Amino acid sequence: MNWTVDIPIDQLPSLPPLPTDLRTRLDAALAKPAAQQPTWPADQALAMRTVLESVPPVTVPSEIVRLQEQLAQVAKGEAFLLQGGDCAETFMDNTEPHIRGNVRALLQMAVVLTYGASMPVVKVARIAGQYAKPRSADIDALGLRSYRGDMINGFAPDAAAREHDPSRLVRAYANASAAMNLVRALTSSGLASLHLVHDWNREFVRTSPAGARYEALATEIDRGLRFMSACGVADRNLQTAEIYASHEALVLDYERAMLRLSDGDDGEPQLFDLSAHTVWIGERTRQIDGAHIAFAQVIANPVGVKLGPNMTPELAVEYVERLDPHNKPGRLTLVSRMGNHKVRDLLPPIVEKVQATGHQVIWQCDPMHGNTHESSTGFKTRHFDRIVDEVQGFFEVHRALGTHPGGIHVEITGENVTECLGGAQDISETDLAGRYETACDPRLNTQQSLELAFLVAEMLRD
Amino acid sequence: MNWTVDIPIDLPPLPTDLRTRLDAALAKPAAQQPTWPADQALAMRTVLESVPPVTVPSEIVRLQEQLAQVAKGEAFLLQGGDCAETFMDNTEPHIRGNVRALLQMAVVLTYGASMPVVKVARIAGQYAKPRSADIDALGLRSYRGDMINGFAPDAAAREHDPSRLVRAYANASAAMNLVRALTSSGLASLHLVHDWNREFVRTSPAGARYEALATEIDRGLRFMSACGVADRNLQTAEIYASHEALVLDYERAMLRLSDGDDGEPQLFDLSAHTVWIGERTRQIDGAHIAFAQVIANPVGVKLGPNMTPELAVEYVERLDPHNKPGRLTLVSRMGNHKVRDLLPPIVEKVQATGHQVIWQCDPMHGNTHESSTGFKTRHFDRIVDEVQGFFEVHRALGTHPGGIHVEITGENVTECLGGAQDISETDLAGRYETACDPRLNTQQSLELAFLVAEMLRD
Amino acid sequence: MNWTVDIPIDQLPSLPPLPTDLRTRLDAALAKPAAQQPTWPADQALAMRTVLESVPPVTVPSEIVRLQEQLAQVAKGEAFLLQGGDCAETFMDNTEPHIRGNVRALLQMAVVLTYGASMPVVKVARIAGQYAKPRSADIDALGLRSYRGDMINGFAPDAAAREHDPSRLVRAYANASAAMNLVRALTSSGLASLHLVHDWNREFVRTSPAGARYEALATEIDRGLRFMSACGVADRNLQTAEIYASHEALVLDYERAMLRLSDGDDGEPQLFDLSAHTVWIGERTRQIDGAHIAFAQVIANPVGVKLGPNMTPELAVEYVERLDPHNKPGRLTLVSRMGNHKVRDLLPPIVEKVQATGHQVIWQCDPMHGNTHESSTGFKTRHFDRIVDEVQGFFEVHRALGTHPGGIHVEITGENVTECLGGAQDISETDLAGRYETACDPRLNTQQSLELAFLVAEMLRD
Amino acid sequence: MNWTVDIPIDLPPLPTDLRTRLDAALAKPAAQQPTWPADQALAMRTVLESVPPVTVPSEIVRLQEQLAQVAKGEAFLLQGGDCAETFMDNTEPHIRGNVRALLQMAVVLTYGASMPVVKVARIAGQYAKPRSADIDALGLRSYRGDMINGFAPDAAAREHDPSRLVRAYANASAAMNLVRALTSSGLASLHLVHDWNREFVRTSPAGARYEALATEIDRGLRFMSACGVADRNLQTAEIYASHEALVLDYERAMLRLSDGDDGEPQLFDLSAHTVWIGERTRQIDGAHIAFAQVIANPVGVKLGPNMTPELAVEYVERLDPHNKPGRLTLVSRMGNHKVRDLLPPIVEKVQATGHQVIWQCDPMHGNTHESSTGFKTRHFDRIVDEVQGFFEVHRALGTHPGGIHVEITGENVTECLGGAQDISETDLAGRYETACDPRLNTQQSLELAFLVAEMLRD
Ligand SMILES: N[C@H](Cc1ccccc1)C(=O)O
Ligand SMILES: N[C@H](Cc1ccccc1)C(=O)O
Ligand SMILES: N[C@H](Cc1ccccc1)C(=O)O
Ligand SMILES: N[C@H](Cc1ccccc1)C(=O)O
Ligand SMILES: [Cl-]
Ligand SMILES: [Cl-]
Ligand SMILES: [Cl-]
Ligand SMILES: [Cl-]
Ligand SMILES: [Cl-]
Ligand SMILES: [Cl-]
Ligand SMILES: [Cl-]
Ligand SMILES: [Cl-]
Ligand SMILES: [Cl-]
Ligand SMILES: [Cl-]
Ligand SMILES: [Mn+2]
Ligand SMILES: [Mn+2]
Ligand SMILES: [Mn+2]
Ligand SMILES: [Mn+2]
Repeated sequence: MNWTVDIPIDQLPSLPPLPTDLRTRLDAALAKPAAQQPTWPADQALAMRTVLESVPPVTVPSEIVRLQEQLAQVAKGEAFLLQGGDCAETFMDNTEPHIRGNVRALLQMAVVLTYGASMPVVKVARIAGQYAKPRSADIDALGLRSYRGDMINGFAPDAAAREHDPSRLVRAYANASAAMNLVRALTSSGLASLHLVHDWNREFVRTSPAGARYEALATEIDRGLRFMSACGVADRNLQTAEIYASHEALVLDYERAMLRLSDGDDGEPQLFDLSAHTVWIGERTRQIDGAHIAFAQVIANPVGVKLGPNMTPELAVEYVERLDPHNKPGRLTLVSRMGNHKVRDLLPPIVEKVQATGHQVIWQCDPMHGNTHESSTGFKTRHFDRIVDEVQGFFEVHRALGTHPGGIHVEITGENVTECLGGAQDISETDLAGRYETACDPRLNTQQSLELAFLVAEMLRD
Repeated sequence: MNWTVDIPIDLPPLPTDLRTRLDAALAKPAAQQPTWPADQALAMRTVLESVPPVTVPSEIVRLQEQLAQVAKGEAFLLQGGDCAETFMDNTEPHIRGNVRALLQMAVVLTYGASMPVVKVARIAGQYAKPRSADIDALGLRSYRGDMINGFAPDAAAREHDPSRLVRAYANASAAMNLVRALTSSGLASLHLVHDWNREFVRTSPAGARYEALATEIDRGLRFMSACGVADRNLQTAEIYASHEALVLDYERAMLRLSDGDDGEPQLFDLSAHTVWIGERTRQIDGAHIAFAQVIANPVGVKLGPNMTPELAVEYVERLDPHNKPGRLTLVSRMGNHKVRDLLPPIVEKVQATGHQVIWQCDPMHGNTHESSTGFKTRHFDRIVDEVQGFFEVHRALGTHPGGIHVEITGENVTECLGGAQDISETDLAGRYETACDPRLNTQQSLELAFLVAEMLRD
Repeated sequence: MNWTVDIPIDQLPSLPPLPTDLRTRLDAALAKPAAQQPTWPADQALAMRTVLESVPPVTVPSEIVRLQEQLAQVAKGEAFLLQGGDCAETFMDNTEPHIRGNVRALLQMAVVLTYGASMPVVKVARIAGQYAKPRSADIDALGLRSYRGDMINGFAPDAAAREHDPSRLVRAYANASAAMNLVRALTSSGLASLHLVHDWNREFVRTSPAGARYEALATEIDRGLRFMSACGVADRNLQTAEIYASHEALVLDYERAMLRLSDGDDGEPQLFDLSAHTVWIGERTRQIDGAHIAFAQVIANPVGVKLGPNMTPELAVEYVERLDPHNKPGRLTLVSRMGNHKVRDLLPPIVEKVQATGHQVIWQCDPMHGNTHESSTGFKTRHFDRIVDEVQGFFEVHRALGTHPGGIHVEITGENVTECLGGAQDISETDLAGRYETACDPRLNTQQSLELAFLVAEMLRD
Repeated sequence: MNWTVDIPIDLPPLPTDLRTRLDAALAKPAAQQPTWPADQALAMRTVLESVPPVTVPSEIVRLQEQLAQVAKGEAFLLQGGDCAETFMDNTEPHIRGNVRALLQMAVVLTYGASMPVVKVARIAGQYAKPRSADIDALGLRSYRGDMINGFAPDAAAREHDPSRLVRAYANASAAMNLVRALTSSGLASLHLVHDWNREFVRTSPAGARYEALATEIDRGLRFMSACGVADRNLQTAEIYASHEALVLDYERAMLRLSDGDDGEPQLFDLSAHTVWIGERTRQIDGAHIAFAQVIANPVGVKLGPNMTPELAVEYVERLDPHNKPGRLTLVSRMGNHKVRDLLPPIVEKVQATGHQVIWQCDPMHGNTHESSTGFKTRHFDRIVDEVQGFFEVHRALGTHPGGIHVEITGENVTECLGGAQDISETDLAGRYETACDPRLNTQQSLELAFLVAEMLRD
């Protein structure tokens, strides 16, 4: 009568434990205080962690070392990073059509951005694990315990669903592994075929109210593709498209149980977080002496740190020295989210000070999380013009300083939602009640995200 | 303890004929099904109708083309893995081992056959088995694989539990993710795979017998490299997923309808790339055969010693009505003592129909006996001999010995007798770990690939 | 004291003769009257032919069957033919720098045209054998026997040099084979590298007086190339560029001694003319019952026929039926040279009548040979605007009829000559005396030819 | 009769140092040169300064990189063709045969070596030879190859004629055009080339001895194909042109200056890709060695039984002053009876210098004798044995046996004694067609490739 099915888990034999030396390092790191963690009992968390220690990984080390090399190129100014997907993934919407939509939107943006940048685009999805979020307050407008993502509790507004349930750590892995199996399948079959992808852009150009504005660039791209074909370059020549998985490393019970030690065939064994390919640390959990930063020191994965308007140049240097102690280009990404009214003033000093350290970080724009406001109709929202403008300001800072505008980080979807105001749709406050489906922040819908890619490409062409 | 899934309180409807044909198939009698309550099965089916598929249609169409080459005599099929996967052993080391053993056998067979080898694993779903008796030798309700019931000999664990339909998908999907990750990784690199054959040659008691062929293979690989062919030039290694389509509650919930980018909409079973129908579930007017008629996936049918040439024609005509080479595989499982006498007349009739099926040898399931120590077992020499007889039948008739279907593992278990290890009946109790039939261990499967390669060379 | 060296030839053992059946066919064909042939003695011609029967061929059959397949695509509307080079090759200018220049110009035009057409361009050079020309009158303005090309006599204005010398048949082969060895070498090494070729177009855009007009398309092409690179397509992926050799089959003594019989490994043996890959028959030698047309019936090579303003639709059908009796697309090319003032009127009926036959010919524009006039400064010349305009009219005829404008045939050079009037240079009648170096017709210089390619590409884009 | 070329009554000037170094090299004494008048040589040189080159610089830089791999022990060099090309036999069938034999030997050697084979033909220029006596056994002025004089034994034909400088370029250029055409054609297709080995195995008297290796090679090729590697995947077959740089009037007129797209301007001899300096022209302060110092081409030096370890070091230091691996090849030609004793100490000293040269065996030129029937000849067993001794020296020292340099033809001549054909002294008069030294025929060269492949396998 709860409309729910229960899946038993047996406490099955664990694989040989992690080596004692790394466990000691790891235990030292997680002794530090950890903001934003779930409040579930510890014996129960341990039981779920023991299950996760034994499951097949979501990613494998060799894919992560591959990503590291591709991101190294981004840091050196010869590549561009595209990172995008849902603000919050839900288990109920973790379906083939939704997954296919988001993959498709990301591929569409990537080809437009590749042409604009005239250099390779690394495609990183917010997918297969983006199931946890922080909150500012512990009581929401409905008087309930806050929703903190499907890894922690349920979205539905009732007390039973909002209690912190550690079994969701395993339900999270099941959904993540299944989502990733599908991403891998899609990217290695027709969906990622270049000539198929631009034909979607041709449907966008015909059915956009501002399609006449983007016709020139769309046509230009189409002729670049036919040029390749005409020069005797076929699909299988290009090779399969690669879409990496990422999420905010927020719930340490999950991330630590997904840790694995590498083969040692490559050379030296090391701890990888195999819940994803890359992870980032959020604005509310980046305490310099906190457990999240310390966790990121111990793992080999490429990492990111969100930098909001309170950031100082000095604190940014500390992040560079702690998270890139061996000076590996593209190991650390700094993700500026300042707001379009503040980025032109606040970012330059941070960039200058970090460049002076001699490290090579990736400068990445998040034009979303600095530009959120509430509408008069009641829906939390963002304006497309303000999103565009911060990317514009981001690029101007780098063009002025002679540094690399290394990528973008956006919240998008392949669904035709009504969540962000503006775009060629020119969506209104009234329109938001039509299809407002996000479980957290508002996303660019399929048309808007494409429109944004076209605009960021023109910024790459200047 | 438990994790919990929300049934969707809440997908555009099937074309009318497919709905009609699907209902008609599943209305027919079905052997070997679980006995759990319908309202619970329905709830599980509704969850599985919403999950991301294990495979996609374009992969199955691709498999269909590659299998067509096998049917035509221009490729060879290698199918292998656990007799029964367990949720307990669905781990990275176990999956990686089985993937590795298959890749190793494959390269040896490629070289011996002088033609491409299609690699199909029994994996990411092989969670159900049929039984002859519903009461086992301990007086318990029989184990029928982790989809239906638990391996442990306890009444409570043997109860049929429909929540295992969803746990089985969770494990299948997680396993397939890893298979895809590994196969795009180095693990599938030709040069890496050959270096495992060197380890085997050095640490086998019969290594000296397989050295000449191993050295010849190694030189074949270095020749490619010297002619200017690098890893990245090669097409990425492809390992397809298969299992027996046994539990119809599972297979029907994993059905999806294709797009119209390539022809008319069709039903694909996306729990796997290819499935087969077993000896006990193969009734000509039963639900399993009829389900196979409605799905677009390539299929196989197991054929034992009671098979007639006439029944075989009927299977081909029902399951390959449009004469699509490689859509149907006939899986011969006769026993080494009977295959030479029983297979030829079946092959002759089927060839005369004009259809192009893949003839595949299963040398395992016709050669089981019980040891004096108490473990059910197979002798390595009997396994080799059925494949040998299978090859002779096809050489004599001039037809294509199209492939093998074997139960193997990448661990050094002690389940099948013999091989260069000369495993005795006493040795079986050391590492007998299978949840059902005895598998060739890592050395024995490798030994078999070498021996079958020589059969391909003659 | 004649400033000349004599190279002995020994009458060395001939290879086994051609088979008797083909020789009988061939003898029947060459019994027909042959316009424009040299007047040298027959015993002497025989001696040189016997030498040529024994030499290594300029081309090989498998290359010609390859060309046939590529031209088949042109005829079916999925490819474009570029044919170009000197009006008349001279032995004295058959040098590495001159050869490299012409190859380079052709490659430059090809990449611009490939992008414009969005389909593959077959590159055929007028090279390695274009050493013979017809004449209208037998006495030139200087009162001497006419120059008829280096295969026949010398350009210098003196009686000794103008006598018809059959040893030039062998000197012609020596130069042809040597030129081709170099073309093969250049095309299989860096010169034909796509990314190298467009950088020359970047030097053209900067140093053309009309460079600002062609900047947009040049930039667009450059971004198409970087797109390929960014998608992970390297040089060796594309494969080596192919440049085929062609000339007017005019001197039958030469063409018939260069005939060879194919291996028979492909299937059926057949006569190929191995002096070139493809040859064409000129306006003054295309007598329907003449030896040139009959010769073209017997060889397996792809052929062309020049169609001037006197052409009728009926006579064009006869050419199609005689030269394409087995209906092989791209085996026959019809080369319209009408003049820009006449093409829009005269070509349409010819096209309609030939389409009605059911054959698939290649429609090729020669905008040069219909637009020649004499300047007030004394130099035979052509105006760039009139050349451009006939290609324009050619395209309009095909766009109107729904048929394929299959290619162009031009006389160009990689030298900065002053021979054709106009272009962005806007060369004048006065300017012609600067660098007028052609041994026959005026050629588009390096800048003009490129300018023409840019203009024909825009015609392909509409 | 004759064709006639216009000397150009009428090229931007060489950098001052290159001019200086070139003049200084050619001012030194030069052995074995033709004795024709200077004003006529100058006129011929002026014509050749204007012709399209036989090779281009980027091909030579490419050859230099591939030869570097040989020097490092990661590739093998095959060099072969006519002892002396003739203008009379410079025909399509003769060129195609020699190209074919080289491609055939190459694939066998690739498989035996398990590493890439650089293919260098003696072709498109091998028109000059040295002589010990200026009067031959008939009392005529000696034949010195078609560049200088005619083969026929007539005083008039033996006169040194400088017009042969231009006739030699004409033939060289025409031959190279065809080589390039053939190598981009099917003729260079791996699968085609192996089918010629099958013909050889069936129609050799010793075919049964080479069948196992032939079958193994065939299976190596089918393995590539089965792993999804097609012709078009492979890099196009490359055959480089070489000859002895003997006639300095020829080589100097064929010099061209490079561009600055890759470093400083340099002189390339574009009559070939690589050239070598012979035993009789190898004087340390002579014009040939000094000419070799000024050109960018990879070079070789022939080393006979009088060679010292010390003189060898001097050649390496003069010819590889910048320590560029594979820029220099040392070509051992000792005699099968002497190579085991005479080569080791030379190899030891040269290795100690720190330079990386290619050690190449010439098993031909140390093993000539005169038969009782009157034809100069070599025995197949002696040729094989020098290569065998050459391999032993390098195995014992742990150095790289880098290649072979042989005189072969794609026609079945009767010039060298022995082989599976067991050609006798009586048989020599059947088809003795060489214009100088006896060449291994089409069967014998192939037989040698097989035998050298086994030496590479041990
Ligand atoms: N949509 C998934 C169903 C699912 C079950 C098991 C694994 C993966 C997904 C959920 O509701 O949690
Ligand atoms: N061995 C698996 C662990 C697992 C849990 C959830 C999903 C997938 C796998 C099980 O006990 O079910
Ligand atoms: N430029 C050539 C020289 C040449 C000679 C021989 C062969 C090819 C070219 C000529 O004057 O005829
Ligand atoms: N065999 C050649 C024929 C030849 C002539 C001219 C150029 C090239 C080759 C000769 O007698 O010189
Ligand atoms: Cl907190
Ligand atoms: Cl890995
Ligand atoms: Cl709230
Ligand atoms: Cl039953
Ligand atoms: Cl699909
Ligand atoms: Cl006339
Ligand atoms: Cl050919
Ligand atoms: Cl005149
Ligand atoms: Cl001398
Ligand atoms: Cl070059
Ligand atoms: Mn968000
Ligand atoms: Mn079994
Ligand atoms: Mn002309
Ligand atoms: Mn010799």
